[PDB]
Amino acid sequence: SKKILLPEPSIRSVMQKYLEDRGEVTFEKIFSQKLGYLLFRDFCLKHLEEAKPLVEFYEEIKKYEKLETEEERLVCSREIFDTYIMKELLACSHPFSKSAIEHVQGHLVKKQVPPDLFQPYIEEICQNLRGDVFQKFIESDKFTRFCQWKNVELNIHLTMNDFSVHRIIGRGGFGEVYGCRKADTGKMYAMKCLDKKRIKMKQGETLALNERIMLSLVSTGDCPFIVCMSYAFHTPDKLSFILDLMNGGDLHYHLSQHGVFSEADMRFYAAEIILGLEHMHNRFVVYRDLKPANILLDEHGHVRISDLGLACDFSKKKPHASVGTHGYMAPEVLQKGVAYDSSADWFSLGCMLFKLLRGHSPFRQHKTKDKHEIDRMTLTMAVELPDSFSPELRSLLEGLLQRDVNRRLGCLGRGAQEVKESPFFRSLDWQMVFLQKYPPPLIPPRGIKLLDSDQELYRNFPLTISERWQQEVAETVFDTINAETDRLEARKKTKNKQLGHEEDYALGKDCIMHGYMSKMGWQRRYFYLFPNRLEWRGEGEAPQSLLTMEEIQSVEETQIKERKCLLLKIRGGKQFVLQCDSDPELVQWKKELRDAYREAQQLVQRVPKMKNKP
Amino acid sequence: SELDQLRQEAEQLKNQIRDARKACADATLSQITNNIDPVGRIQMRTRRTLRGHLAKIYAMHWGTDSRLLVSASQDGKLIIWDSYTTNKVHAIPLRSSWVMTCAYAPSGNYVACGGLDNICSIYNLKTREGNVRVSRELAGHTGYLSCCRFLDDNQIVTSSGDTTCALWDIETGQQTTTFTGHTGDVMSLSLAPDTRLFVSGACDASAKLWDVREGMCRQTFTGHESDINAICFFPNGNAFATGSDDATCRLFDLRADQELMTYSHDNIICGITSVSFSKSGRLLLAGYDDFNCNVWDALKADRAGVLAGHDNRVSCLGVTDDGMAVATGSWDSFLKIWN
Amino acid sequence: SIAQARKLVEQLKMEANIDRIKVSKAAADLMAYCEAHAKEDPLLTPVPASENPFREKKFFC
Repeated sequence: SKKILLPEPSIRSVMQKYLEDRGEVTFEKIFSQKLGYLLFRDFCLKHLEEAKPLVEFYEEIKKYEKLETEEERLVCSREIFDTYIMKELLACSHPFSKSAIEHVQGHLVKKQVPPDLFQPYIEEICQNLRGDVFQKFIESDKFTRFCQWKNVELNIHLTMNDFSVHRIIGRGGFGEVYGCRKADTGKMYAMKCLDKKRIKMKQGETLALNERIMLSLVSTGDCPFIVCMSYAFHTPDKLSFILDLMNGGDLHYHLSQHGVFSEADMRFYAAEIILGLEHMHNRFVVYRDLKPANILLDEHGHVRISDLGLACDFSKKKPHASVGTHGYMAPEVLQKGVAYDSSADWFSLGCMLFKLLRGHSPFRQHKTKDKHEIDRMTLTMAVELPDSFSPELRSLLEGLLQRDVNRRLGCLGRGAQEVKESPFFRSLDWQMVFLQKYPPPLIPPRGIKLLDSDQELYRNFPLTISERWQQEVAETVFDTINAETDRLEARKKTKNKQLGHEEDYALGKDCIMHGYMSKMGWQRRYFYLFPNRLEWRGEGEAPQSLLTMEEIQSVEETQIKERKCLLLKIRGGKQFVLQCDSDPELVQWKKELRDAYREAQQLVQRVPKMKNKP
Repeated sequence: SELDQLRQEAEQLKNQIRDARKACADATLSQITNNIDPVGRIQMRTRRTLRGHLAKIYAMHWGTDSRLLVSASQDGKLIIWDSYTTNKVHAIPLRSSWVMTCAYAPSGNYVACGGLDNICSIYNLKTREGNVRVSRELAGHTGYLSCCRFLDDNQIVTSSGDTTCALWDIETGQQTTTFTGHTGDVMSLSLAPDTRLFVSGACDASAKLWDVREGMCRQTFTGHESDINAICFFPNGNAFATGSDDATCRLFDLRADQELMTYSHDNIICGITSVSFSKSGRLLLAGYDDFNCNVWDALKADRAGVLAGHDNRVSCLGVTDDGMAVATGSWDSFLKIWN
Repeated sequence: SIAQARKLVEQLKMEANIDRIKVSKAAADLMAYCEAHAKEDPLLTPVPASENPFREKKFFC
């Protein structure tokens, strides 16, 4: 089938060690993953009485943060205080500090209720959950379930069969954008394909490479106003970016049909593009290619900034090259050998906003290829504004379009916050712009050369973005699959009682690790690794065969026909092959088998009864 | 310095000891026994194969009923067998994989085992709730458990890689007496019939005679050129045997305070792992790393027979109290009973 | 090592002060023991097969 199936709970033994090795079994790391949180709260809300009112209180605050108006906040702040503070306290059940109580009360009495009013309680809640509570969580099924899910995540190898293509929705110069649905879950995505034959022909590897690296820097944080990536992967012939879907077409196309926009309509797009820019600049990325064609619409008319090919990471070294479309570049950018940063986009924006309002770039006066005239008008003509413009808009454009960086908007002060505080936007509430709640002005209508010294340029290209995958799963199959696999296991538990269940063979000894793998003589058996041997069994028996650590000479990873396996060399000149079900499993058996035998042989060598002699 | 005004004292006292013994050495056992009839060709055969361990067997021990035995294996289990049938009375999964030894208590109520855990763990074979469970974990030693033997249900003597032996009180869970003296890992021990004395064998190449109640080394026997791996009392309690990595067994006498005999042959080059006597003491059975057990004429020093039926080291063996049968344990993972 | 040589001395003091016997007596007595118990040793003096658990014994208790 094409559906998600979780590994059996015994996968814990292997995954738990995999995560501990990487320091991923900590409250912070688990609590801040979507699926870790969801599993952590279920444990707290249903299976531990002391932790219920901490999670309840926490989620009540997180709801409080998102409330939009002050009348709403005044009301909910009181409910939270009566319920989770005065009640617990009167019931002698309030494990929070003296200062914590007085922070909220000192504010509530003065009717001052900002979103972050309860932040001190966030910290102390985490403190109360991070210790004993968190360890009891590690003991439980819910952590086992985290492991089952985490196993799937770390095992993703995406292809084409893992997607269902519907329709084409674009041609690039290197490839073509498609519309698809990921079979796993049902989530709708766009698929940007590129061809390595074309890329090689049109010499744009650095352009292809840059986009993958720049998309990973952008695609954390679930930003509404950037087309973001969940995945990337290779095939022998093509690269794929699985990006957010946008059916609505681009603003260059809609500027064509609709014609120049109202001042109030440009403001909507402006607002949105600005939050898209705030995102990349917070993460030290300058786009450098802001324009109408690079802004996509969804089916409701909301917008996202698109192709990231020409974007730049300025965290370490600031760029000086002239890059971008000629009518929307900043004076810094054009200047040969001069460094710049987030400043470049703010001018570009200024140009794109003027574009939408009047049909052309402020510095373009119907000249097509004569780029130079656009560049000298950018550097001399401080552009001229029609009377028709508003004075609110006049100063925003003037601010954005100052030639000197020491003067312009979003540059000398506080980045995007300075643009948002222009009088042009004074009507707006940027929390609403962010939550995409302002109504959009336009709703779209009805729709031969390849070497091996080139393939290695595209290793490390495959990528999965944890935050992205977990979100997809949480918003689709998660709940039903949890209940489904709960149902299986309870009947597997019920099965074994009648068939004489193994009062588990791993318990009460010194077993290091256990789990399924397959061997040859494939043959799928369950393995138990002990400090001095590796046992295994079929189902319904105890282990009636084994391998000792003493006789293992090496543990190599080796390819068994397009498949990676372990190759234990053995003293007799004998070879033993093992295949796992997932990369984590593999990686952890290689590691644990190597450490076990090296350590075992070190011991036996010390013991005169056990070592071998002449 | 001072030290070499008593290191000479030590090496002067070692000569007086030689002298006293050299003055007792008027004849040899070989000379005294030269007249008696040879034992003839002892040709025993394998009458059972005990099949259950998944890896090397490191130690075996008959129970006093000459019927049940315990065996400790690399697979991390003890198995108690009923040799008359081949059935298993118990499979005991141990907490540590690294077991090296095991012992059966005289009463039949307990077994002991230990290894690189450095712990002698005691197992109650008749719980007042009908199960087999660890009833004590004797911790104290600072090296591995090499051998151990019950005196009764409440006392046990252990030998360790830390160079000491000790008598334990099983309920107290502590060393009631410590036996220090050896300069190398102690590999084996045997209790005298009366259980008043006991002898140990160690990698310092010496065996020592100990007093249980007093906690003192009475006598020290040298002669081996390499580790002693196994040791065993002669049935009357006045002599004992040892097996060593030097390819020899030797017989020592307590009252003569010296070595009576060496059992060896130019063709036997590998080392001895284990030893015991037939019921009368006339035969000395010995296990070897060459995969055989040899049967020696204890009194004449001739090789009477060979037990050849293991495909790896013979790690351990034992003759039943009733003299009926010999058990051999092997690295090949089987025990065989011969007779 | 200072006190270690002293413990070594008074250990040898004991070891050297037991009264011993000649080997001739030692070997005689061993030899005597073997002869006295030879008839009771089934690896020297076979029992009837019907009495041996590992040959032909059929009843067991």
